[PDB]
Order: sequence, then C-alpha cells, then structure tokens
Amino acid sequence: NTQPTIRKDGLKLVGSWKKDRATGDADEPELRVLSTEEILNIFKHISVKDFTSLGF
Amino acid sequence: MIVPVRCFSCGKVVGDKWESYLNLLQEDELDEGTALSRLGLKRYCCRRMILTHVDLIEKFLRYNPL
Amino acid sequence: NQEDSMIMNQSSIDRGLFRSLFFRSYMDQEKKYGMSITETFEKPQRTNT
Amino acid sequence: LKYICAECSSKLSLSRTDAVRCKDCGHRILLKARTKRLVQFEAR
Ligand SMILES: [Zn+2]
Ligand SMILES: [Zn+2]
Repeated sequence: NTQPTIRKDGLKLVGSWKKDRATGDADEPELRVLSTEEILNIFKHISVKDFTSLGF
Repeated sequence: MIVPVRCFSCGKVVGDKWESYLNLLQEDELDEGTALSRLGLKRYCCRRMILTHVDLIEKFLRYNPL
Repeated sequence: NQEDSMIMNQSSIDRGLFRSLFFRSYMDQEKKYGMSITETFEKPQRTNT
Repeated sequence: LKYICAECSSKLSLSRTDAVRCKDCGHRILLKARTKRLVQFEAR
C-alpha cells in the first residue's frame, strides 16, 4: 500500500492518496479525514522494538 | 479418447464391455476372436470398433493437470 | 452417388461418425512509443474511441 | 477467482498494473479462470 502524505488543519489530520495505479496518469488524489479510531488501531499494532527505535 | 457408444452401424450399447474385453484379453490371453465372441458381439458391425479403438485418454492423462 | 458423390447415414453421423474438433487462436499485445504512451485492454465506452 | 498459472494453481486474483508475474513461482502464464457462469449445450 501507499502511505498518503499527511497535512495538518486545525484539530484534524488529512491524507492524500494519490494512488496512481491506472494505465493513464489519472491525477486524482483522495482527501480523506483520518478517523482517529483507525490511527489508534494501527498504533495498537506497532511492534515493541519499534518503540525503542522510536524512542518510546 | 474413450471407447465410443452405440455402434455407428447398429447402435447397440458398446463401451460397457471395454473393461471386460481388456481384462479378458489380459489375464486369459485368449485371442480377440474368441474374446469378442464370448463377449457376445455376433455381428461384425459392432466388432469393428472394439477391434480398432485406441484409448488415447491414458496418454492424455499422463500430464499433470492444471 | 452419381459421379463420385456419396451418401452417408444421418443416424451414424448422429451417433458420432466423423466428428471433429476445431481450434483457432488469436494474437495481440501492447505497443510502445516512448515515454510509454501505450494502449490498454479494457472495454471501451461508447463515447471513447 | 481471477487468475491461475501453471502447476501452482492458487487463486492469483490480480486486478491491474499489479506485477503480472506469479506471486508463488516465476511462471508467466496466468490462465484466465474459466467463468462462473452457466452454459447450454445440446445433446445432439
Ligand atoms: Zn454394431
Ligand atoms: Zn505460479
């Protein structure tokens, strides 16, 4: 999968999935608000050694 | 390419005898003549196919499928 | 049968006499001009081509 | 339920611009997964 670029606005986090997997360039990114629950879920899955690497 | 059914000449049910013919010719080492005769094919019309059929399907099936 | 013609049993044909398979194939692939301005393999819409 | 290649017949199920080569093996065959539809043939 492709990690979208993350931009900041007020108290929300948005991501730009450019995604370009069409034969044509298809410049059409998706601006989707990262729902906090999915961020919490993905954080729950981080390896313990990552914390040490990530300074946690 | 299995034994056909329904002799082109007559149409009698043929093919159900295939296993019997194969084994009979094998463990009893009789000639085809008596083999087909006891098989019960008096007319030669049926006789031709069982006489001159090649079951290619064996050579087919040797391939690992998929 | 006059003049080298012949007659064959409809019923025999029915039962399988002289039946035949028949195979045709087709060839196709993409094309390149760059700077890959290439074609595609997809159902074109009415208002496309 | 979209693509199968030779002798490692696992469901490839690739979609588009997605590394045509088989995941499992280095084959490049990819048979096209005969339809789930139904057909009519005549006994004759
Ligand atoms: Zn017969
Ligand atoms: Zn493979």
